[PDB]
Amino acid sequence: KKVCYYYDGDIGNYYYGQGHPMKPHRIRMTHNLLLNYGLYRKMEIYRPHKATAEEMTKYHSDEYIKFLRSIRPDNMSEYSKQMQRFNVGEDCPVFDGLFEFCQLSTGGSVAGAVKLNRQQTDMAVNWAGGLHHAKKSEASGFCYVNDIVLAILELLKYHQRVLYIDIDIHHGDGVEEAFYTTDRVMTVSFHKYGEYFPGTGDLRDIGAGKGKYYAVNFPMRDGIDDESYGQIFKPIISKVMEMYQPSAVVLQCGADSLSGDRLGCFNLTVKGHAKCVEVVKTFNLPLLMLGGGGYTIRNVARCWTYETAVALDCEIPNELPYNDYFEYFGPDFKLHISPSNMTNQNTPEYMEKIKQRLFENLRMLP
Amino acid sequence: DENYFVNYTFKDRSHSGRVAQGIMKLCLEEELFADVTISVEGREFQLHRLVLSAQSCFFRSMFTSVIVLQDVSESVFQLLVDYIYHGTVKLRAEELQEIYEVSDMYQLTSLFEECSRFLARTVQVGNCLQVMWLADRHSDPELYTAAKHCAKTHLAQLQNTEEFLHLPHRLLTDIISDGVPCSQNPTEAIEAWINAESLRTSLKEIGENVHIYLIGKEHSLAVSLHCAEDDSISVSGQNSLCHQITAACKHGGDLYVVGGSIPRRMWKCNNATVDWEWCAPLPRDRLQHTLVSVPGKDAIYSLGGKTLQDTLSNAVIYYRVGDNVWTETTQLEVAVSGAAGANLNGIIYLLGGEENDLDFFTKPSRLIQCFDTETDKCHVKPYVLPFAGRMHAAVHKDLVFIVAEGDSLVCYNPLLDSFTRLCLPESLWKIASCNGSIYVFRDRYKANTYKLDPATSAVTVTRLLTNLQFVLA
Amino acid sequence: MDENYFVNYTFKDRSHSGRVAQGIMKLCLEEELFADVTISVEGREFQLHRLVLSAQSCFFRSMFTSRVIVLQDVSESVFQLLVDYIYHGTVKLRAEELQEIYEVSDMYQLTSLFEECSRFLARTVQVGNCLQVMWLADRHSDPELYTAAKHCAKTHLAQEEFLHLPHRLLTDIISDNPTEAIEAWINQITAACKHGGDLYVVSIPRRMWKWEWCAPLPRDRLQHTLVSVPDAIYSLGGKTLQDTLSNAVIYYRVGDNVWTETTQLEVAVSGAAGANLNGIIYLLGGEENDLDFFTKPSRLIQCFDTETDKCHVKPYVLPFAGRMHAAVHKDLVFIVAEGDSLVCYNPLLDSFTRLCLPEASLWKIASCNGSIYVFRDRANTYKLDPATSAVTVT
Ligand SMILES: Cn1nnc(-c2ccc3c(c2)[nH]c2nc(Cc4ccccc4)nc(N[C@H]4CC[C@H](N)CC4)c23)n1
Ligand SMILES: [Zn+2]
Repeated sequence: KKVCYYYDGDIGNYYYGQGHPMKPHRIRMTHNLLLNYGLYRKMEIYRPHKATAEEMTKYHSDEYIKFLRSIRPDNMSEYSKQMQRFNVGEDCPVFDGLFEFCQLSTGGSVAGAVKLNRQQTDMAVNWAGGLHHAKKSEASGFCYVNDIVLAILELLKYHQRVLYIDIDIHHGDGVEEAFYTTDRVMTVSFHKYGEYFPGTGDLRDIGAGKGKYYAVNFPMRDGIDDESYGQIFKPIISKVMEMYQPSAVVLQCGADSLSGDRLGCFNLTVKGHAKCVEVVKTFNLPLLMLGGGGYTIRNVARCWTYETAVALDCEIPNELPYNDYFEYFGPDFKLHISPSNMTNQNTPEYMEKIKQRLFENLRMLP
Repeated sequence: DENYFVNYTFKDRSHSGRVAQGIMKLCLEEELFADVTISVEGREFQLHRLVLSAQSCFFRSMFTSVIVLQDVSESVFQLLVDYIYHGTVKLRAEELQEIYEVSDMYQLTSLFEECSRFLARTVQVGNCLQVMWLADRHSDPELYTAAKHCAKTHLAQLQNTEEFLHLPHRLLTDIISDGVPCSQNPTEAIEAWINAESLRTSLKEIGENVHIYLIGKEHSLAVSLHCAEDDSISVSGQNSLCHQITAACKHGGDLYVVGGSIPRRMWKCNNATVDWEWCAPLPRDRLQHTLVSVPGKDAIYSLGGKTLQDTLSNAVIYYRVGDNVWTETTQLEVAVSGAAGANLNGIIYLLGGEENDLDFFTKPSRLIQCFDTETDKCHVKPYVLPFAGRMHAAVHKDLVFIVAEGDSLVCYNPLLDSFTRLCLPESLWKIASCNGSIYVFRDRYKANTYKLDPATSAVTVTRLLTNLQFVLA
Repeated sequence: MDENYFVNYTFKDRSHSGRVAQGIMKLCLEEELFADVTISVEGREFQLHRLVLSAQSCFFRSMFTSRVIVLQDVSESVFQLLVDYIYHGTVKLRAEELQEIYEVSDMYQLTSLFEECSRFLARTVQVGNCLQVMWLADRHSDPELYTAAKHCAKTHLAQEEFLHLPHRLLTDIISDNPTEAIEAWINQITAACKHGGDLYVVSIPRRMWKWEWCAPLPRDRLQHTLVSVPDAIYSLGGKTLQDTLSNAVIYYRVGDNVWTETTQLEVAVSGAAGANLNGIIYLLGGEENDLDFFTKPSRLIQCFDTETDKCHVKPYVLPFAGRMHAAVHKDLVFIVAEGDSLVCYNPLLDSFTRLCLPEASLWKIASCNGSIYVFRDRANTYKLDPATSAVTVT
């Protein structure tokens, strides 16, 4: 089907500070891989418009947005009592042109959601957004603005019920918090639980009140491999959309889930990770693929080109083209990665118990 | 025991104690039923055939087949018999050699192993050759290795010991079999040893490696020390990671630090180059987790530590050096953070920290819990430490030295379940064990380092980072 | 201390007691040596040892210190098993030679056996032989057995030995149709518990009714246990309102209607069975935590000390895990669950005992003064005699 790609050229020039894990340069890597891979021609490439703060504040509190608009590396000594209540400063560091990047990230995500909103296209691959951790009141994670919330909020104007599948290692607590109460959004995250960063996802926690039986979280242990992931992923989404029947899916492809990650304990293959996309593609609904958490920039690039190829339904070879970033990839220089062996503490009885419990957590869904 | 109301077997768990405490109270307090008289150096002792035969397998062979012995001395015999009757004896350094030989000759293994371990713990370069020869004669494996190891570490100084010259070829070859680093110049002493093929055909040079790493000054710098010459330390490395280290462990001759922004990564300095390597990042978001290096498993363990939610974590995860993978293991009995961690021949001890109080608080902790590496199981010691809180434990030989807040310094021995108070000269201190000595470092200096030996409890001052956040053994 | 491990310290061999105990075991009976004494009982001769006999018995010490010696009133069998007990430490008790062993082990100074036979003679007391046991506990210095004989003499006083009973014993028997007998003389709900005839029962897990009203629970819990310690009703374990296993314990003083908080169990369990044994609380299995997100049937034993306020897990595991229901008959707890496999647990000794049950539903075991009553969840009232292991329908 028709595919829409959103990427601003000057999005890899937003250095997060020395030593920080999240590097937006990975967004350029994918877009530099796509051109040399013979995929740019087949896909409708757009340019994301800087989202206005008045449009950005459709979910976030106005004071938070103004605080983001004013914070600068220099004008910071005075801005000292605001960083200690907005969680900015230490884990979510300030950098030159922070708000400009905060508008580029939300830009393509809302433009894409507008394009599927108008029933004009089918897939919108925004590899620049996907920041799923910025809470309503204040920043969290590595994010500052939760572009995902604006994307869903745009879809909700016309579409009645909307899905959001997240396959990032983390829980994506921001989105869940934004749609705990409401029944119009069905969030399903496949995170890792137990002394991990979000710490909120648990089998016992569901959307409160009107969101009862919706926020389906699947806790996991470290080292879950492709075969287990495939065996678990399909029979849950095929039941969620069989009792929810969402009009549109917002699927986020975190690149932490891959093996060899800097901040991830999973063990995955690009085929295994980018099989969630060939799964959802067979349901033939408007689909919005976002980027997101990825910290092995080399594997993030390798991963994100492949689902882009899957969305086009194209077939692509392992030999990497001689791009600008060719020297970065491994000595084999191939696309697909092999999983370094690590024990899978997701024992079959463990996953089967969770799968069953989730199954009655959706059989009660109206 | 078919039916409790009709017929069953009745077992007394207190019977063994009833007999053991009914033996002291009679055979010693009020001498009765003394069938046999045994005299040592003309000092008769009224002894029972039954007790001595029931404990010793050597006296029984004599009773079944007024006895007078020759090798044993009266004083050593008195406490030996008071051990057979009581079970508790006061071991003394001066006369332990005789206890070793006599107890082995009497097949009293318990008081033979405990002096095969007393000897193995107080062995020094002055008497290393003599004890190694004695262990060879008495066929003791653990003491033999613990004496050859000391000889091989200090082989350079032993070149003029007058016993190295007068040694059988088998012992010299076994000494030069392994270790013996090039700093000791094995070839020079081996040449004078003849004054000759096996000695030169098998002399593996280990090569001296840096054994002490200080982390401090906060551009935090990691300096390296190597005790050389006599009772002196030197410097051989000023590596600076330029990051924020929050935990560290020394495995082998390598310094596995952890830290940086989002302190979940890893590094490693071989000390042979300023080029840091990259290891698998820690798969957990935990801080104040102790790092224990187990060389007998080629692993590094992370135990305890706080979560990001201010809840204590009782999770243990190890890291294979070869496979470069972090794997989960059995959880601890109770959750701790900041607890000193020491590995003693496979058993990892977690000493103190901040245990979870009943009222959602972190009280200073005094527990001693040990997790066995081989059985992979963890259990709590019934007794507790005298001081609770932050402390820096360093294994030395078979016992653990623990310096907490204050100036007191205990000497915990795990097998005996007993402590030994030692007073440091008059600030939270830090200790380690280079070579065969103990070094104690002041937290902030602006004397800095004191070298002490537990024998005589003497603290000699020995002689630049303002801050010393981490010191590794 | 003042003991340098590198200079001078004392070594305590924790294996000395066992070493000598087994040395006696091996070198005394298996092979006879160093006998130095000979004791004759009813013709039979035992080649004993002076030291062991005088070690744990002061009758053979006060009687040895102050060749063949003959005893006066002991059977050749009973004395032989006594010798085994003084030598091995594990004897096989039998109900036929019980009355004799009590006296012979009392006139000898073997206290542990004296208490053992006292417990045996107190858990097997029958109303027919109650008065004789009372006389036995009167001649010998046994208060506990005396009270146990008093109970069966009092709770069955309506029904030879009583005809000629002295007034001295009768006064104690009557202290705790009495006049007619004495005429002859010598001429929904989550948890609940029964506290001396008060059927306390636990809307929300906070209400208590006796109907009547009582103080509410300081915690909302489900599948929490409840005991009847005579001096408060204790609540342990349970499942929280957030579907997480509970770990807290609270008293309930009958006098002052307040629930005090106390020490927490070492292992948080749910649906466990509770049994009070003379001031020590026993929790029986339950639904332990599994996979950090669910539960599993459990076989664990929790000993909680009420007087000292401590908790501890014994290493032994129950024969059958899962939900269980237990009762206290006498000096021990009888445990049953679905499966018709009754077990008996005697906390003092380290041993269970299995027993067959009719095939016939989750069973519900009780413990009356008379005997045991095992009910069925669907199958009528039963009464089984543990001595014979035979069940009789009501
Ligand atoms: C999507 N995503 N990718 N990566 C992360 C992420 C984000 C943050 C952290 C993190 C990972 N690992 C971390 N480890 C530590 C070390 C530690 C552990 C336990 C207890 C105390 C400290 N502290 C972190 N932050 C603090 C929070 C409080 C603030 N005052 C200072 C910075 C973080 N999220
Ligand atoms: Zn992520």
